[PDB]
Amino acid sequence: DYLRELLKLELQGIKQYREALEYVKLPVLAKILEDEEKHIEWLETILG
Amino acid sequence: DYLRELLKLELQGIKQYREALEYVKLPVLAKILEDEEKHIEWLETILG
Ligand SMILES: [Mn+2]
Ligand SMILES: [Mn+2]
Ligand SMILES: [Mn+2]
Ligand SMILES: [Mn+2]
Repeated sequence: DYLRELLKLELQGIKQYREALEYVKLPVLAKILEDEEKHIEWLETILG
Repeated sequence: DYLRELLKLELQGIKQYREALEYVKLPVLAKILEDEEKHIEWLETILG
């Protein structure tokens, strides 16, 4: 469940990054988003 | 302010990753943590 909580936070996090990127085209935000996508993939993997 | 809100989420998230690493020494969690610290420094930088 602790991993599920980290995942849930990561999922909430990306929605916020994506909303900013709807309005401002800042590459640093797309860069962070890219890492968050990987964070999410690793958590899903270790959760099975 | 939207950047301050992303920074807040990142700071709340880093605390959850740090607590799990107190207990389970999973390199994948430390890999995420190292990225999050960079996310935070990037937000601090662009906020000035
Ligand atoms: Mn909003
Ligand atoms: Mn993350
Ligand atoms: Mn706890
Ligand atoms: Mn992050």
